[PDB]
Amino acid sequence: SHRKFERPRHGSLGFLPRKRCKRLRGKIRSFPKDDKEKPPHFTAFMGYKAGMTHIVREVDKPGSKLHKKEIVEACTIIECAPMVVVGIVGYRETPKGLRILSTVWANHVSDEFRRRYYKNWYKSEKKAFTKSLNVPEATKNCLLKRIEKYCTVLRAICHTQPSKTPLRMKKAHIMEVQINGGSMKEKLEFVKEMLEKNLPVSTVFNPNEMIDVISVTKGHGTKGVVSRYGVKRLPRKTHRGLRKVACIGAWHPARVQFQIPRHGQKGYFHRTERNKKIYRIGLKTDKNSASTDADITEKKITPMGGFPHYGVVNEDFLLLKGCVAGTKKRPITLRKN
Amino acid sequence: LQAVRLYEKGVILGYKRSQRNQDPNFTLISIKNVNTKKHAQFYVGKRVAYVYRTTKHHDGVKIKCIWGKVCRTHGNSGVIRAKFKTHIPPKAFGDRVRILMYP
Amino acid sequence: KTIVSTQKVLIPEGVKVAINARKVTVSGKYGTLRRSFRHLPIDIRLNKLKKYIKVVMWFGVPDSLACIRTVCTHLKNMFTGVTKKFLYKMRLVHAHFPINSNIVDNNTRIEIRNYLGEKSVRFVKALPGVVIEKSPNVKDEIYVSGADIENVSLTAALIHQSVLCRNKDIRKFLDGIYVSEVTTV
Amino acid sequence: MYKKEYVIDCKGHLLGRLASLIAKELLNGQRIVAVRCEDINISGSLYRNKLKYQEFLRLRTNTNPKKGPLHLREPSKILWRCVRGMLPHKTYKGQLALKKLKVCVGMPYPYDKKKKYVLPSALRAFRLKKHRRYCRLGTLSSRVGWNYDTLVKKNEVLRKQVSKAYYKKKVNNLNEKKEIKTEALNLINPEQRQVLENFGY
RNA sequence: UUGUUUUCACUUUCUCCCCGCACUAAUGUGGGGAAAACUGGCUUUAUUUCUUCAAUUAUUUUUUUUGCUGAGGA
RNA sequence: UUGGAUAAGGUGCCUAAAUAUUCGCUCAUGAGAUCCCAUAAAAGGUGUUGGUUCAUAUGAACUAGCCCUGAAAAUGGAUGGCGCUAAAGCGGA
RNA sequence: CCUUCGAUGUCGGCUCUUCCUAUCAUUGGGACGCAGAAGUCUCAAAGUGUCGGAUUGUUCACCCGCUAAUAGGGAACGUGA
RNA sequence: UGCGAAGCUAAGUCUGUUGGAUAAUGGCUGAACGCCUCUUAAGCCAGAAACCAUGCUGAUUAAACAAUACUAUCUUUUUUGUUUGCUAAUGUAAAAGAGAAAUUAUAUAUGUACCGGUACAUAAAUAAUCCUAUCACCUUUUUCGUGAGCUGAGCUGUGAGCUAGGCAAUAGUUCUUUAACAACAAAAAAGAGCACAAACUGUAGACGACUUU
Repeated sequence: SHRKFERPRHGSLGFLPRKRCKRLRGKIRSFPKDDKEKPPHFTAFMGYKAGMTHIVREVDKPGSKLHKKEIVEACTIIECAPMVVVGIVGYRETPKGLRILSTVWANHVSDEFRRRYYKNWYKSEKKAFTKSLNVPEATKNCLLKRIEKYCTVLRAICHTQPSKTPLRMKKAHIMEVQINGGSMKEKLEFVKEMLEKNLPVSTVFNPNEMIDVISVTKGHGTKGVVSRYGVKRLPRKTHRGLRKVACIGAWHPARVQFQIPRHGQKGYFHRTERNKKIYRIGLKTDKNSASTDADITEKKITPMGGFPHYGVVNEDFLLLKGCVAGTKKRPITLRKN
Repeated sequence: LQAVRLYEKGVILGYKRSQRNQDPNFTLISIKNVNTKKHAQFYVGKRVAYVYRTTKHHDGVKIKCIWGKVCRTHGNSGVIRAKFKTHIPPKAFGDRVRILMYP
Repeated sequence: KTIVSTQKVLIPEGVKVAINARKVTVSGKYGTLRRSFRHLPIDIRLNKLKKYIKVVMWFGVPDSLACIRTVCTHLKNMFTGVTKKFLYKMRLVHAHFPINSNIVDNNTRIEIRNYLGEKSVRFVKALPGVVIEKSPNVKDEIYVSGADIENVSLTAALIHQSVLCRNKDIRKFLDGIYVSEVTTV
Repeated sequence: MYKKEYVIDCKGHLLGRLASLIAKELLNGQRIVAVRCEDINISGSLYRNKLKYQEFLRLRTNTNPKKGPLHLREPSKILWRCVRGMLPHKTYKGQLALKKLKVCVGMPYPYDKKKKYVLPSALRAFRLKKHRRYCRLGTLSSRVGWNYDTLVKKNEVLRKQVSKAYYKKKVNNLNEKKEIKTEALNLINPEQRQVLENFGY
């Protein structure tokens, strides 16, 4: 028979299976779309756990009770150890999906990036990327011509540089960042100048726009239903313990449905956070970047006492709405809206 | 060039069966260019050779043939029933058979 | 039920026609005519010095023996309409608020306001190459026109159904956008 | 039936009739490659077949939809599943017959220039009254979530252009081969000439 | 509580004419009439291989290509 | 046991045999599809066709085949499945 | 009284999941004896949600309130290793 | 008693999208039936928390796959064969000419030339078609094309021929016509690094696994 008292189900079925993520980085399923009218620019960035803090503001929404009066807010200030652009990937559309035509590597590749291709770098011969970077420019011109002729999606292989961070890890994190714009014949020039250097943010990251964050949540190992799904605790009188789901299914179907909360892994999940509007542009070295003309004191992105379980931050800063998932030292991926 | 043919192609369908009941004495065979009972009747006395290959030699040769002949037509779409000296193994269903021009 | 069903059209003297693959190509005065009728089984007999179109259905059983009647009056009205523009007679209607019209962009993207005082944005379109525009005689009248029957007709059809209100009794709340009569240039 | 493999153009073909013919061929042992499966026609209104596919979609194992009926929205996979439903895929011979079939949308690389055959027993123009309603498998798949219909069309038009150019070359080659036949004939001896004429060569 | 007979109305056409005079689906048509009857049927003549001599039933005589079977041992 | 030929039932594929021939009917935004058998009614029907009846090529009233409404239940779902509409449906031959 | 008496754990509540629609609210509509409100009849629709307590073992019930609504049911009268 | 870094933790803070066809309704035309008439006639549009996408989570859910980086003595032709548990070695779901590239419309399409239109051709049992097969050998007279080496072009080889010549098959009546493809073994000729473990880490954790040095 029906339940006496209805209540919404415990947890969301849209985040199943609640298993450990296969990787540590935050992978992007989907990049922002492109349009014919729009002009060609960049698409995404990356970094590490930077800080999600307050900043004092003032509403201007017509009809609020705060408006002119001061408000306090919440947003994030982001980290950019300059990513290094080392590769280009071309993808073309097929009925079986979007498929790689080819990837072209830069003439000179760093050692942090090379270290990612190894499990024991200290004991290896460091032979990766040793005879594939001395190819003639003729093959480059013979296949980049095919890239524009056949491919519809262009991505740039970029890698972080953890040596600029207090991380123990020495391998670089590698990802690919799309490129967006309008018509193909306007991309050939624009994809021919920034193919080796590192990444300064201010080219595209601009005030009054929205971006999203993607990362891996903290790990908590195996946890019960009461913590994994937040089910109701059983009364103290329960015989074989109270931290469980009482009925895990009706008699029929004669099986346990996949919608029943069970014990298992919680945390170390893959998540994306939406609707974070970017607000401000800044740098790493400059001194008048974070404070304003109303306060005119002396201080910047710099922290105090040392960042607990992280270290000291010595790279760039910006401003963006929200707060961020994952633990300290975790790689965070920053996509646009 | 070489290897003259002088035989007609056929494919071994299943046995002479009903739904969920088989009679392995007769095997159904479809002939290359016959599609009517009247044309299938043209091949009655003709011998049928099922020539298959084995994994190892048996008389210094890797090829074994079993013999039969077409006894009658089956249906009205140019399918014949053939009777062989030994029953066709069901692993041979869909395999190629030779409707020889003799007698 | 019988075998040959057809009508001998009388081609207007002010047009000149031709046929290919149930795609009739005609020329009148305002322009040229074609249309896709490949949903129906249709054959054509045609003359030009002696003229008259014949659209013929073979073995037409009565359920689809009315496809012919439709097109036989329709195309016969088509050339007449493209010669002499078909003019319906629509009145913009209002009981309280005389209608506000912001006709931007040369008969294209027509606007409607001052209809129950919502003071918001509303716009229903029409066919390209067909005019539904204010008659200078009376402000409460927008004369329609065009060359095709459907051209002059959907442009009077899509409009009655565009700015309808809510929670009012039409038996006493007589709001609408009326279409009454048909005339010609 | 007696070829190495048969390539079938599925354009303008009724789904069930085509599937039955293909299934019988596969069971008899003929390998079939079905191309342009997105142009398969189905009798009945597009909304009717849409309702049928939604009825199929709402069908899943309640305990674990992972084990439930996979829905396979690509039109080639739809034709493949329809064919599988018409052969005993639970048996070894039926599984072999099922694996002897290849289904594609459009014409991939090794099917640009092999002959595409047509089964007239399943053509819409011969199997459906003209006044009756039919749908298109590509459109139905796009309505139920295939979303690759436009790309297949744009690849198909490039294929059409390539085939147009190469057929235009082939007809010139053929008519040159015909006009060399004319004076290859009258230079041949009369006794062979007469045989060739009277036997239509 | 019937037989019997009598009365008219029918058919071939690329016949033709007239009216609508091209209105035909056509190398014609909607209507009114004249034509012979090249249609046809009827009675004959010698022939049925120039060409039909069918179909059904009853009563008979064969024939093409072929599947399977060989008990027995007087 | 070996051949032949059939009964019931079938001949689109599953599945051996007709995508047979021949004549009609039907489009269903929950069509229909073999005795037992696996539900369906009252009530509504100017589509088809033969109708039947009466009124001066002219209107209705009935009548009956197919189709539709009436027709709502719980795990996901079953003309046996796929599917089938110039039927592979319904009624004949 | 068809199955089970060499045993299918027989009420209710708690907990938890899913399903149905004969829809309580929410969405978009048609009608009204519809000026507006507030409502009543009805259509497509099961995506989302349907509560806190006093008495009683109770289901049922009945009150006090909140709510937007506090709709009706099934799942071996769902659920006692 | 106290905070109680950080951890863990809510009773706090952060965050929680737009696109397609879509029911009733209203219409265009307009029959049946002179004319009216949403269609119990035919053809065309307006339009919902539902649907499917988008987005998000898995993807040993596809026993799935791609690109890349480095490496493994390795790779191409010929002959003979595959008739201590091992150290030569063979398997076919289908060779017998397994021959065949326009696209499309079905109440006609396809080409060519002009500016969807025009004109002219082609096609309509369309695979009921077309294409490919046997002329062995050697000798001689030579002819026309393709490759090695050589400087649009000379020579050799190759493929197809022309003239003329003389030269072979035989196993007793058939038991598959041993004829295909792929692989392997031996012998010849030619060319051609990483991971686990260990210690550390703790962004991880029941153990594996995972993140690191």
